[PDB]
Amino acid sequence: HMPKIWTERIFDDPEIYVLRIDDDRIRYFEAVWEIPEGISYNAYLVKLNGANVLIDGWKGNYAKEFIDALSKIVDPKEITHIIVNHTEPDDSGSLPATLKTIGHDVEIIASNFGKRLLEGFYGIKDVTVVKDGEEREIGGKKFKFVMTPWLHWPDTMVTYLDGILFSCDVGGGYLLPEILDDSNESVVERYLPHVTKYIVTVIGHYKNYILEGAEKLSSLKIKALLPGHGLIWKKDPQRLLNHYVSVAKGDPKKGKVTVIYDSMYGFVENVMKKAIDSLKEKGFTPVVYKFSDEERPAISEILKDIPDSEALIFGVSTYEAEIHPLMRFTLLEIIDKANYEKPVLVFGVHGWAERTAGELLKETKFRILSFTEIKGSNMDERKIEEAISLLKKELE
Amino acid sequence: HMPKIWTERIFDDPEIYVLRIDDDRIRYFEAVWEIPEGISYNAYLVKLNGANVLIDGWKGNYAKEFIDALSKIVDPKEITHIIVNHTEPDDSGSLPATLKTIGHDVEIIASNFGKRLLEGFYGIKDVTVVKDGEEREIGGKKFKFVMTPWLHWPDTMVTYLDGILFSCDVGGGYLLPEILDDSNESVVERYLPHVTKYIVTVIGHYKNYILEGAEKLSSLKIKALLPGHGLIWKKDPQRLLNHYVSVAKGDPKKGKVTVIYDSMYGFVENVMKKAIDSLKEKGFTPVVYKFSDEERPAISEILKDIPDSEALIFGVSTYEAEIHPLMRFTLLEIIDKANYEKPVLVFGVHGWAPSAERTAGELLKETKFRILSFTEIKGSNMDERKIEEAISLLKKELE
Ligand SMILES: [Cl-]
Ligand SMILES: [Cl-]
Ligand SMILES: [Cl-]
Repeated sequence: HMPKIWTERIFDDPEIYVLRIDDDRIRYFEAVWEIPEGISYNAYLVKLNGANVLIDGWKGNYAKEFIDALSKIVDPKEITHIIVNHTEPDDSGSLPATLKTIGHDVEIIASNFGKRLLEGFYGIKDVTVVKDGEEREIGGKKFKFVMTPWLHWPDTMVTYLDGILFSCDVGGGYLLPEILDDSNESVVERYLPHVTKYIVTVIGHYKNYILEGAEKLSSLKIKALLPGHGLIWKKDPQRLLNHYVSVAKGDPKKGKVTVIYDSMYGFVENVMKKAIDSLKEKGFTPVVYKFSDEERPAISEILKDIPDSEALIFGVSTYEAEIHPLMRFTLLEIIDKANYEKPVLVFGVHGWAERTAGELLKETKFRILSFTEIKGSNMDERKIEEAISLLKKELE
Repeated sequence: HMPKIWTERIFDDPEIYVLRIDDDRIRYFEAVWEIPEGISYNAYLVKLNGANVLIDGWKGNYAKEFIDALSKIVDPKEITHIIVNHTEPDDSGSLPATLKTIGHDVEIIASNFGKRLLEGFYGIKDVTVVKDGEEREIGGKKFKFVMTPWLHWPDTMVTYLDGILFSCDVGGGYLLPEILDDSNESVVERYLPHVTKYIVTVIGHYKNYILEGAEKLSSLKIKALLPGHGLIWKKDPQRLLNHYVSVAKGDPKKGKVTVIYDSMYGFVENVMKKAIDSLKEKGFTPVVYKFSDEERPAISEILKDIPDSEALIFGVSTYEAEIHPLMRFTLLEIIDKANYEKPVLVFGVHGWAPSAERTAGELLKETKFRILSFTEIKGSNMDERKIEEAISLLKKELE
């Protein structure tokens, strides 16, 4: 079993190829986010009169495969320019091998911070810095460079060529789609939730910069969006940009409530089962994640469901001086990646001295409607109904 | 399927049975600690002249199995006493079903906090509270109750019966060994690392109370230790007590260094590979835990290896942030469960995080760990000499 590689001419004029590798070996993106669905690395080649322009690259463990694939569509000795929109090694790891294969000087183009990172990572010193809005005539065509910082590093930019946007992480998603582009509706619908997962896990801390970036790109006429991961968008690139904006804003789906809890011995479970049944009774559709002694949800899946939730509900055990370690971890990641102005209910056990969840959420945009104590024998089921009814009233 | 259940007479004078169930369904103890090896729940029955004393129980999902097994060695209606050394539901979950099966009042013995927790968990109210050192004559024998608080809850006590200590979590371990007791040396040797894993994960926050508890029990002649999880110790209970104390004190195994790192892209891995080679060249035997894009260690296994390490070495990815999620979780759990005065080396990438973010070093600095140096993880121009300097500094500190 070898990774699937796509090499296809995607435009006739300008003459543009994609080189895409489907990474089905990776398990944890950035060594953290669970992606059993995989991720692609997409690089591009523009073949012109007097220039051949490589745009981005592949992860470094696939450097040999990249050189071999590239060599089927151009002599590497004839590459003249390499554009690096973002220097993170999932997109730049093949660059040292590429430069060695080319075997002579080439013009490397990056943002100001990108130049600093290429020096730090790889010792590459001969880098041309492009400034915001700068245009460069290469091979008879106008390339325009637009800085879109903090999507998700300070080095990030997008390259515009006659309406075609090479955007690297901007517009990426997880998943290995069965086609290259947005030409099939069923594929698009299956893909978009993996775009949401990518946005929150990779970009979520910087989600306000998605809004700034989309506003900046709105001044360009975009015919196609060619990102570094996932589908290419030739039919309807605005649909992808709209989805990015919707996730960044946290636009909710009516009725959706995400319920996250730990249960050690069934006490939290007993309360949360009743809360979930009450949600359904009242017309909501819960999405449930339970940390138990047999089950351990993926944090990337929890995070994916936050942006379009109308509300969140947490069930928390106290543990030593604080709260259950996996609920601590989950809350810290939600705060870091998915800090939205949404209502929350907390159900909690009292500890030896359960203010922790509120302290964690204090400096966030979430608003806790109520805290309800999880008791054992003498639990008052009416207080569960009270809390769900309060949430329903808040969302009317 | 049905778990393995053991029911065996383990003493004749007095007549004592163990009822042990091997939980091969559980995956995460306390819904957090990875235990592919499983854990047993051990309860005991003491049959005396005029009394039948049940000591502890099984987790609640096995309550039906517990009643059926108990009924093979005694008519439950003839039970007169239940001793609850600790109320956590892995040991007490079968109690409500047991009381219903008995069908009449029994004397339930617990600590003061134990009584409070039995009411809160189960609504059980008629509980006899025993104080520290209290003795009670039951069935012609003296039962002595010794409070051992915070091992690992405020309710914890141990029951001493003429040299036999029923200790519940105190002296427990993970693993489902192929025999009941400590009579096979190869089993004991394979078992003890799973005892260390149990100590750190369950009791580690309160390891100072292990030392206090051991001191308290040292005035008693202990001929056997019968815990709530794992092996029973009839041949050499002092070996187990010494192990608990050694783990609590963090007695190191010479040459052992534990190396823990996250490599987001491979730059940390390149430096840590060189650090590991240098450790080996200087005579150390590293144990290595790597978070990468393809592999993820169990946090319970990291924690198990801390107590007998001479030192820890951390490799920390930063870039946009000072501490990433898995190394944050790991560091916070080491601080919570395995907070020892041991030397540490930190290797870390120089990132661009906002200055107000806590660094990995600043966090470790709060603790008993002693950071000997910080070494920058660089890319192409990394100076191997700086790696060797750090390992040499560690060797100087450790001898
Ligand atoms: Cl619980
Ligand atoms: Cl954490
Ligand atoms: Cl790295």
